[PDB]
Amino acid sequence: SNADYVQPQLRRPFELLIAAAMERNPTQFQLPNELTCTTALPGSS
Amino acid sequence: SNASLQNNQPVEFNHAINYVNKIKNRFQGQPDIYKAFLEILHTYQKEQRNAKEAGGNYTPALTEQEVYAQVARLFKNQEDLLSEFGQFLPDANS
Repeated sequence: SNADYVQPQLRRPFELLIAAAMERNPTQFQLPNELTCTTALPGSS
Repeated sequence: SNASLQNNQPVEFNHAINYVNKIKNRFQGQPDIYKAFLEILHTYQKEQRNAKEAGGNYTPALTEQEVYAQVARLFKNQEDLLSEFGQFLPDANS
């Protein structure tokens, strides 16, 4: 390849931010969480 | 043999936790503002997903600059929140 040297990318600033948003919210990112079809309409507390 | 990274991102993640909490506390009472920002993240995650779906060769329509400018236009009056936000993309880092 052009760069066969594979390197993990832990340095993702948005990732821990959006993950934190995902944790501190009922994660309503239209992302199938778990058993989440009609469980949360306005979200949890 | 580990090599799986035992030291994850702790401080910036904990800062993010507090920041998201701070976002709520900052504009507590105005859902539209916080939701709009949340949709920004939602949109970027979508774009990032779509980009990496093509391996990463395909660039998304939402750029970091775009995002930040949207956030700055999103949260007005209180720049203190944006000041906190600056740590999630510090100009000092290349």
